[PDB]
Amino acid sequence: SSKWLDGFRKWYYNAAGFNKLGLMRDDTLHETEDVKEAIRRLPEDLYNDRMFRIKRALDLTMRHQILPKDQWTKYEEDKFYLEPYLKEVIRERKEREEWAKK
Amino acid sequence: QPQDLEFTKLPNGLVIASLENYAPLSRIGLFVKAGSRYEDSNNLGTSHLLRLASSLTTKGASSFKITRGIEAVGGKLSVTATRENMAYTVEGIRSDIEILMEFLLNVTTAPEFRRWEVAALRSQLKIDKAVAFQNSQTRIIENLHDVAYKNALANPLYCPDYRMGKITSEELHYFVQNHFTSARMALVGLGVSHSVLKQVAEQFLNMRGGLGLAGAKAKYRGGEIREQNGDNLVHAAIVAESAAIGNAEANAFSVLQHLLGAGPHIKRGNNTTSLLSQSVAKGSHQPFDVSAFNASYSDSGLFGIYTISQAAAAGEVINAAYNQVKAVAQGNLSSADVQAAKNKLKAGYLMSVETSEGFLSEIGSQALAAGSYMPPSTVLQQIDSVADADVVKAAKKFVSGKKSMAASGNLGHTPFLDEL
Amino acid sequence: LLSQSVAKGSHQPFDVSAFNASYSDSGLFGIYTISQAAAAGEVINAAYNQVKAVAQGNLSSADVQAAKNKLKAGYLMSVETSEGFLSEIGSQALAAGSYMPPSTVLQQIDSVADADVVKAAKKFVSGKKSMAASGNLGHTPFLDEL
Amino acid sequence: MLSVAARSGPFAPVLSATSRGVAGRPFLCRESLSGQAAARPLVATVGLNVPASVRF
Amino acid sequence: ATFAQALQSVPETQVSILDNGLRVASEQSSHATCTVGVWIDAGSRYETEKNNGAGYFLEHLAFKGTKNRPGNALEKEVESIGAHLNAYSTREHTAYLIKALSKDLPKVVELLADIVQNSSLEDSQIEKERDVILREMQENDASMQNVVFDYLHATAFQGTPLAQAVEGPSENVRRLSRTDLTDYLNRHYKAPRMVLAAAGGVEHQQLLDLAQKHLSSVSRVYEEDAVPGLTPCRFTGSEIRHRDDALPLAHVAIAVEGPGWANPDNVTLQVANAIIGHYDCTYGGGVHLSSPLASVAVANKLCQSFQTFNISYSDTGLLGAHFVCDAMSIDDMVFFLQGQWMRLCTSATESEVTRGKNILRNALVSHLDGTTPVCEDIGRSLLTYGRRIPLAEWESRIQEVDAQMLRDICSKYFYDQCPAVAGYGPIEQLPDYNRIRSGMFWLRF
Repeated sequence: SSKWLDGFRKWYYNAAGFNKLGLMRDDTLHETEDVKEAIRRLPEDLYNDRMFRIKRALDLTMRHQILPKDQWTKYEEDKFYLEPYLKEVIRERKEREEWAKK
Repeated sequence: QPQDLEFTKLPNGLVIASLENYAPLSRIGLFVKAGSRYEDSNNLGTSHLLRLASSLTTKGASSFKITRGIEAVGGKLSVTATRENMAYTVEGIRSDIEILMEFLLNVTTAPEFRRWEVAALRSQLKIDKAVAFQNSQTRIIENLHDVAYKNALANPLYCPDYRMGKITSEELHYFVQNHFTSARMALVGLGVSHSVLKQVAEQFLNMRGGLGLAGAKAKYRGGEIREQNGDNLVHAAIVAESAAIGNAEANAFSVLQHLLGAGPHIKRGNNTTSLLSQSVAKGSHQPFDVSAFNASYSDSGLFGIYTISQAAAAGEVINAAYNQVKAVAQGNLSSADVQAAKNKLKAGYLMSVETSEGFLSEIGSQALAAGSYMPPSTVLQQIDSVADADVVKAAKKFVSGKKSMAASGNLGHTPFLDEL
Repeated sequence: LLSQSVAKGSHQPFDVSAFNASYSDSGLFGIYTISQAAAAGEVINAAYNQVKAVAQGNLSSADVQAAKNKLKAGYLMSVETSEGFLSEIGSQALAAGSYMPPSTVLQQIDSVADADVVKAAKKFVSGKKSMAASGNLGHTPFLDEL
Repeated sequence: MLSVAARSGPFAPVLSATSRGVAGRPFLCRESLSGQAAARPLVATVGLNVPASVRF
Repeated sequence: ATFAQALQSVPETQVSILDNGLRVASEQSSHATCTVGVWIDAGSRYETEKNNGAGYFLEHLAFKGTKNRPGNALEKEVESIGAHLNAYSTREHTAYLIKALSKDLPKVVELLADIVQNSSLEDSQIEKERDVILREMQENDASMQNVVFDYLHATAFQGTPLAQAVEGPSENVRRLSRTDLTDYLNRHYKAPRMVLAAAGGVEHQQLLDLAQKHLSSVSRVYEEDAVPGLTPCRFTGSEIRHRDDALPLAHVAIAVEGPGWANPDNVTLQVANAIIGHYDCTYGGGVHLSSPLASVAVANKLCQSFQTFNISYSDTGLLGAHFVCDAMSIDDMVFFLQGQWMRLCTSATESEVTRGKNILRNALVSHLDGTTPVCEDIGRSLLTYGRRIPLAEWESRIQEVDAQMLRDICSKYFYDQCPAVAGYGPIEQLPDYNRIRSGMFWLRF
């Protein structure tokens, strides 16, 4: 079934360990030109919430400890918030490279 | 080969129109009746951002796709912002009319209005206003319309200084979802036949049916905004309420406007037999520029006197021009000059007719105002039916109406409504 | 009376005052209303109807005496600071050129009676007006609408 | 009476601007001016690849 | 109907020669208006330095005075009809247009006959319009585009009459009298150098009969057998830089000599001008604009505008771009514009060629929409090209342009040829002429 794959994804979440330092799925991405052009697109509350989560992850990795078990971000509490902007940025850059091909 | 201007109304309430000129340039103009007069004080200046939002991301066509598509097909997409009604005109190559027409349809009927593109366009609003206000006259006309109406025509056509940084995507979507309606707008075409225009109107245009807010009747206010600018030339304009488009007095007010003179006919000439430039130059040796000013809308028009002068003798040119209109309000006029005014108005209407951009604007304005086309020969007949006493009645209505004044420059000798 | 006759009809936060500014040739008297943008028409029309009630003469002589004591006390607040006293005799010696005593100013304010207040309210409501406004202006009334 | 703060109480800082200085084309021709007036009202054109034009 | 059938269904140009060497040309259409016009092959090239501003003086002075109808009687007879009267002059060709209704052309052609050979030049009108021309030349200095093009015409052509602007210098207009102006009118306003023009509601038999009736018997012979001749103006690649730091915006224009009028290279370099593109800050295309210099210009906010120009005169051309920028961004704008010119000369793609072909095709039909640029191109084409070139023939010579021909003709005219550089702003971050010439060739080639 798919519950073995969901258990493997939960085990990969807890083995990647960026649920330990208060982060969701899209705070850990490499900020290239596409991720920066998508990171400008968010509303101000989500942008400041992402920057507070990044600052708390930087602070607690500097102090070398982690959040507790209640303060960890769960897999069901994970929101893929950057994905409807990043899919639009990736599709727009694909259309731009298609017009550069033409 | 120009057989007829086909003109019919779709049963939702849409005007569709097309003319086959067998023209190598195809010009399709959409004409919404949502200018800068249909918003209120809460949504001020969003018509400027909707005017600048021709190249944003739409549904089914991106911003990069729409910019590369319009200027790689070859034509233009541009707007026209009269305070009553707005126009989205597109000109282009006749071989590929369809991509341009669906591109303007995706501009109008299904926008997206993304927040980051509006935040990018907020600086372009300030840049477009700071370039467009280098003309001194449009500030006077904007202050004139701010003075001479109470609400629902007193909103400025350009955006105010504070709303740049405040106009939201929810505000633009509310303005589009209320006031961009198929029962409200029209779609006219030059060089394009009726069949593909009716197919596009059935395809992507006949969705909206809710007419939205219809305005608030544009009540007259009257007063003065008199700012100072530091230029040597004062720009002043004294204006009263006149009749609306479709009445029996707007033609007489336009005959009176071309009787007092509004056009530089002989370029770098005296503009001699116009009555205002006659009666100012009888008394003043100063450099000046005096003209009439007719601003006709669908609710109540605005007829007035425009003076540009040096600031040391503003009272002489303003009082001489107003004494000329007080002279013509008593019937002191010649019927040969009324015939010259009528021929100047017929010439000015055919100047509006003769270019296909101007023909597209005239067909769109007649389509939004009336819903049926009126031929220019009947326009010449209606101008020729203006009596000699009707412009005396129009000057009497201008004198007896409540005044309104917009002026800017050094204001040491500029007179007031008590002195006029 | 402005604050009572505005607050009897309005419930939003506001500030209705009247201000006087008399220069050497001509002066201004008027109503300054700070309101929210929705109820400002009711605020301005209720304040103008209150000054209409003063102009027809709906007045209490104890309230006129309280106005006289308020003006005498406010002039003593202007006197009691040394920069205010220097400004007071600087404006007196500048414009008038003579220094009245503050007790003589109190005698003039006590000499002002009710019929002069009725006459000045009639003069303000019958004179030509001028209005300056700033804010969201969708419910701000015009001068012809007053 | 004859003062600035004695007339209006709270309005003395807004009608008395204190200042602590220390710490405590021009169209020059009549024939060239023919065309700068307003024949027809405010029309604004903003294009995609054409510049701004005002029809008067 | 397609583009080729639409241009074949464009109505034809009728051109006939009158008895005195006049050209009369009409384009009949369905407009109720008619513009009559007269185009004279006289400008700043055909005058010498003794009489510089005589063309501007005569284009001011032909309307206020007439031997037949003196004073303001021209203004009476014009505003009793409703005609407008434009009068534009260039460095080689001057004109007198009109704009009236189709029923009034017997009065109109008689009035345009009374303008150009019967203009009385009153001396009080000469003194008053002398004061008008000095105040207009004082007011023209605030506009920067015309004085930057005048500076480029001064610095590109030296010792030759394309240096002289159409305004004329202040000494050379205060030193103009009646006899020098009527010498210029008696020598340069000749009917072999004259074409009448019409654009709709017009029969050519009516124009031939009316121009035979009124505007015939005009000169045709020079006085002392003193025939002027056209000379090729020497293009000197030079520079000029009027540094005025108090003006807020720098107007810098770089041009190189282009083909002239009669070459078929002109369709190729106006295609290249369409690929380079035009810009102003009111352009709403943004970062997604197809012109590459415009997209990097609004990507780094370097310029407020650039206009590319192909100003072609007989035997010669200026061909370049006028950009207005701020003071800090000039060197980046010269680097990106010479990089875009060198990319168009070195590696031009067929997508760019069909984009510039479509932009030039749209601009050529959008100019020839209206009746007054139909009259402008019929008078200018009857003076320059020898006929009005039909727009199907311009369509054909646009259609033969591809990437290899565009790259070869661009590499002939732009690649490593000496620029003419003009500027009238904060001109400190303009590079010097050796750096501009070093940018004019690519080491990557």
